[PDB]
Amino acid sequence: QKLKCECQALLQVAKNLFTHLDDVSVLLQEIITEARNLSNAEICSVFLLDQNELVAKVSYEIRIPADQGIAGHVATTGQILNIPDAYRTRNILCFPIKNENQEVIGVAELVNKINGPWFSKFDEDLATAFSIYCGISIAHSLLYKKVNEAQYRSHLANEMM
Amino acid sequence: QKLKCECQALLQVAKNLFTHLDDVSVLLQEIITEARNLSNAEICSVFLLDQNELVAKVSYEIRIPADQGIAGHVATTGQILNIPDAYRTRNILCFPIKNENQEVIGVAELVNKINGPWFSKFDEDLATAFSIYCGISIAHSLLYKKVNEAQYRSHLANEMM
Amino acid sequence: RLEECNILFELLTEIQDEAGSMEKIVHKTLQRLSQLLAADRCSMFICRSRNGIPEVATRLLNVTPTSKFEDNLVNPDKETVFPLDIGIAGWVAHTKKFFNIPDVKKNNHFSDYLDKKTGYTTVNMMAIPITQGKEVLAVVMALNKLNASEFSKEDEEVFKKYLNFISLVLR
Amino acid sequence: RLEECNILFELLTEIQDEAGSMEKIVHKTLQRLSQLLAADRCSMFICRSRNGIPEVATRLLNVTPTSKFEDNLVNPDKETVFPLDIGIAGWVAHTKKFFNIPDVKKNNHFSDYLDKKTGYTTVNMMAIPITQGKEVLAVVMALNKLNASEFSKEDEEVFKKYLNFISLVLR
Repeated sequence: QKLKCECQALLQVAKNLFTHLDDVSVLLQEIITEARNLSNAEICSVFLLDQNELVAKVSYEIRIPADQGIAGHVATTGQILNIPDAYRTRNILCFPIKNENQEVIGVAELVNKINGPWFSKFDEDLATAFSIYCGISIAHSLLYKKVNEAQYRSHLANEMM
Repeated sequence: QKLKCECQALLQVAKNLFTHLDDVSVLLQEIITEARNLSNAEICSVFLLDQNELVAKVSYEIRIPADQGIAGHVATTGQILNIPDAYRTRNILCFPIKNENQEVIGVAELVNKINGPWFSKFDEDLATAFSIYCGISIAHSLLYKKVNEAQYRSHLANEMM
Repeated sequence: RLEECNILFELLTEIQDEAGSMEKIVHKTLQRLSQLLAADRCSMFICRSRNGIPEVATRLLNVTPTSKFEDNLVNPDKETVFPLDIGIAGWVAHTKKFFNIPDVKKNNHFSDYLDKKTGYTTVNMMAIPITQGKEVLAVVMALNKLNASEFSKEDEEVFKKYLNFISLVLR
Repeated sequence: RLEECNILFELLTEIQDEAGSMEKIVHKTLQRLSQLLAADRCSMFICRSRNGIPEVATRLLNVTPTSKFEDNLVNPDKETVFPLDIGIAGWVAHTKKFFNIPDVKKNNHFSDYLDKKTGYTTVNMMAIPITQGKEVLAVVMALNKLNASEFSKEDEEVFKKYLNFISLVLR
């Protein structure tokens, strides 16, 4: 019933994010926009694990080691993890960014649901499905930018010959 | 009822072809498979225009100038164009490959429908929507390949310095 | 009443996209007919014009409270086709008065050849006019009540309740 | 008959992924109930166990031949909850015999507090048991006939026709 619409939300995030590979920054614009529009969370922050430390632009950087913290505990685990009572923060959906795998490429956390003051178990797995398209968009757009910068700087080194 | 599936088949071709950017050949495998599965055509061939001439692997190449031919006339136009009576070929859905635009990047042609011996007007626009995902996959995976080969051969020129 | 409202809503939640919309919407509306009327099944004929005369060629056929549009998609060369003088399909096409038809066997003009084309056994029917442009383009009927021989009056109210919407869709 | 077949089929098409399936499936089945029964509306209570005693707490409420599942999502703290001794909900939970209930006003044991929680006006009802494990998990009812005061027998056949399916879904 309403059931189709949140699948077509995945349609929207797909047809969007797969067309935004040209730049990860604009990709962040579209992602933050679509997420603040659909997740109903008043705010959010997206960690990205690196060996033993998470990385997040929320463009001032924010950092937190995989051993330390609760979201860091999610970095240790990759568990989707609702926090219906946060302690106007009042709840947090702390789930891994993921991508190709359940392996922790990062740790997203939504804050302050619209419709139902608490995050539901419904406010979990759907965010993970959204994080399928987002995770592919991240891993592959970064896959794009790394090849860009590196292989471009290579011909920058080509200079003398 | 039955009326809600074919779009999610576009979800299938999306989740497929957008994940197969790493190589064009595999992209052709998934495309030929998904197309011979969904189009109900017994066979097909996909032209790709270059200024004034179409290009097709159907891996022996096949070529036809944009001015010459009926499919070439489609290259001249980009009109979707059913041929219910082909003259076990008996019909041809000749529609442009397209991509970002109605501009003729190429000219696909499906052959021999299952369910209803003729191609329908239904056997037109759906092929175009399928050609949205396929056209983006082509333009952008080839966009990926050109960057690969060119920027790689650049560091191959970097070798002396 | 909310029924038809969120019924048509949820009915539109039934569908993605194909070719392939409004006629199938009228189809699902026929489902809602054979449901809220508790009919065994239903059917619709296009009344599409030709030679200046609209013709009530059969379209949807053996529609149940279910039945896919492909199940009902008869070939236009093979479709049964009613001129204005044949059947109450072409008679509603010829008169456009709302018609309770408690027994087609008595409230005649009806063409029972529909029983041949569908394999269904007709007993009674009802109808309202449906027009596009100057042309008429549809005729609709419920088929075999499940629990009783006939409708009570508020079922006739449901009958208007969705044939009016059927009028609304093919326009 | 085919009705129940491709109705429950098209009903399973109507469902799409979210959380989030079988409960809305029972919802759509309540829709089909209030349709082929020609009811104004319908409702269902979970009979979920606690303290060793299943409790017929309300779930779907003011279900029409539609009424969105989102509309029916009552808070468990706020949901009406029937113990085995209260209502025919808990009485079918207590007896599990199939029950035509031509008039709840006469065929009593019924709790008319449901009229309070729903705002619906009860007149008559029917029921069949629904269970998972040793536990009971559901109770289902049709509400206000549209065309007439009461069902004839084949509508009771429809009542089994989809309450058997509701029995099938919540398991």
